[PDB]
Amino acid sequence: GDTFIRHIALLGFEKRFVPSQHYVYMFLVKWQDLSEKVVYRRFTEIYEFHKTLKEMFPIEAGAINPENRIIPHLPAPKWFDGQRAAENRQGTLTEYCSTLMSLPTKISRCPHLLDFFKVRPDDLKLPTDNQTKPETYLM
Repeated sequence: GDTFIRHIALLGFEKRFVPSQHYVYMFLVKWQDLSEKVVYRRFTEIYEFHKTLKEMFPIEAGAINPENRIIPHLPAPKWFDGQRAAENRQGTLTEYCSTLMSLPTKISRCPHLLDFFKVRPDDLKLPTDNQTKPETYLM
């Protein structure tokens, strides 16, 4: 078509400390030119992106007729301890991203989605403090 994403894989997550302590999920994004780029997104940013996508495509969100829903589900930020919930979260984000790429191309190649997964300055140059590195969890 143009510029678009061919594949989105979840590689794991990182525990960040700067500027504050939080988790980011690590995605490998394959583009139409076959480049593979790493980007990092917190769960709340993914969830907000999800809500924006549902608002754009109310038919596929099931907002008119719920049996017509094809946008994958994403459980709210429930901050839930134990790694059953953690195995559910990496698993549900993995499933979410794979299912996005099977949607009809009006959604899977929509510019809003492409823009969400484009590299940010801090995807290229991670924030550091001399007095503080992130813990990486590839799994």
